[PDB]
Amino acid sequence: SALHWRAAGAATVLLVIVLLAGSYLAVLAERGAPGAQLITYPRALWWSVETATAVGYGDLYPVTLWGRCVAVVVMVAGITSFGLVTAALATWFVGREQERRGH
Amino acid sequence: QVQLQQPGAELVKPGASVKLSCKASGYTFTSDWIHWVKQRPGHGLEWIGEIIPSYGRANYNEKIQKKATLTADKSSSTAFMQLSSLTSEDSAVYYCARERGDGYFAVWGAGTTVTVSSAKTTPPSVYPLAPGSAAQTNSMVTLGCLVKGYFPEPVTVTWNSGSLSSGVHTFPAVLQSDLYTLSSSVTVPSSSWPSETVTCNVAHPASSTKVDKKIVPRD
Amino acid sequence: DILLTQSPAILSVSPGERVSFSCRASQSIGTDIHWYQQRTNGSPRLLIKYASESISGIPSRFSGSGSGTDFTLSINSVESEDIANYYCQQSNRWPFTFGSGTKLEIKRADAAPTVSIFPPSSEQLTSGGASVVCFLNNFYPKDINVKWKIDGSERQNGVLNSWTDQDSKDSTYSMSSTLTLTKDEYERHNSYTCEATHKTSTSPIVKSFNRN
Ligand SMILES: CCCCCCCCCO
Ligand SMILES: [K+]
Ligand SMILES: [K+]
Ligand SMILES: [K+]
Repeated sequence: SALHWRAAGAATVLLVIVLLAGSYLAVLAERGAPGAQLITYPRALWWSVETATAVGYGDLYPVTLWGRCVAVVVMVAGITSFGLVTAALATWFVGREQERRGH
Repeated sequence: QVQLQQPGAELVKPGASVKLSCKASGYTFTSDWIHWVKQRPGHGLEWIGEIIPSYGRANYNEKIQKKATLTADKSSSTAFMQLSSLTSEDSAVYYCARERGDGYFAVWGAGTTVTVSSAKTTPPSVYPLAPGSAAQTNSMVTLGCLVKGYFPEPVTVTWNSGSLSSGVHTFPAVLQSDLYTLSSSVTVPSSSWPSETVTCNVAHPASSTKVDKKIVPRD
Repeated sequence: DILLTQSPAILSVSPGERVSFSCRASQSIGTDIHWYQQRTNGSPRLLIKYASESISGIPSRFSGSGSGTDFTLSINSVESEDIANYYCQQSNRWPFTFGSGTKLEIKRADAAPTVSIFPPSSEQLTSGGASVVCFLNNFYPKDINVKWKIDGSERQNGVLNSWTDQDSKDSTYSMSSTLTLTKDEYERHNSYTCEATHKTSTSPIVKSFNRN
């Protein structure tokens, strides 16, 4: 099995895991902080997706240190996995172009 | 089945402490939160705090004087709230409730009536209330039973082991000389009594009592 | 924290009409509002979640509406069993908060009380006491006065009264009047009388008994 596609799938699974655990840990870290909105699991998961995609709707964000740390982990997981998919596509296209020219 | 089981009553001395329990049943999840809510008689609902049993983290209401400490035993699926150094301002019904993680209470317990007082616990004396010899009867006849001299609240009055629920009035207790007294009324087709039994069952949880008394005519 | 104002605190309606409870939040909270019902001596029961979503097992005449800061709980065709206190719990920001609650009353047709007087029981007499109990059952409205007479003379000492909240089965009220005496003082008299004066009639409803 090709390495780039394997790492791509691994980053997909790992990203899903980081999204779910990030929602759970976000709710756990944010409850107890007055004014916090990241306190229900469904919209904590929605916020996890927003964070991993950096879509920037700005409707939900953590206010505590540990919630912000969880947030950073989700950000870096999304940036890393999506950049990994980009790199895998690059490797694929370079292979197909290398065969297209008979080299 | 009832999802949250709470004891009926707890009698605390002023300055003492008490640990309330809340045993769970039904569907349990790692995402479950158990909340505790305070209701003084005649007043509204007051959020006390929450705990996530699968992790043990508990949060408390910041605005009130912290008297509670929340714990949870995961094997027995039980949540505990320890109230410490109780003032008469802490006498209230304390509910526990379950929350899947959406921020609303899907199920509540029946609540524990906490009375903080120096008075000793006293089981009730219940007497029958049957009509006098001269009373006339229409199509219906009303009987009752008198629950006198108990402390603390509450008592649960049923008629024929709960089988008779229509036409029942259990009055609020009245407190005097540090002892409570109420009466319960039941109305029944005048032909049905006394050929069909009529018995009132009075449970006093604070004294772990439950007594029956049948309503026999004065004949 | 987020304050939830439930005004008015008391709502009075006629049977079968549509009623609406109001719940205003101190800041915008989307639709993160839930509604609970608590009858007398009962536990709170969830009626509506997320401002408008139904709960299984709740009568379909319950509905909710609103978003932001203004929310409404509505009952189509109110009936006796709807008599309860209604709370609107918020969960948009930590910590969760409750509204102050709104009691629902039902104005029904006037009803005369059913009066019953009961002599002390034999067991209570062996105990050394004697309580004469009078029931004033299923009347409307709640305003009513009870009067005790011993041997034709009015008695006021040793009487304890208790009123029920509005009855969730027929929208009526009921009252108990208990006259507690010694066994000695009980057996020194003959006539015991309970007198109920209600809007339903100009003449009082009188129930008496003699130990003869
Ligand atoms: C990995 C993030 C930790 C989960 C939240 C812990 C919060 C404890 C202090 O409030
Ligand atoms: K962006
Ligand atoms: K943005
Ligand atoms: K980018």
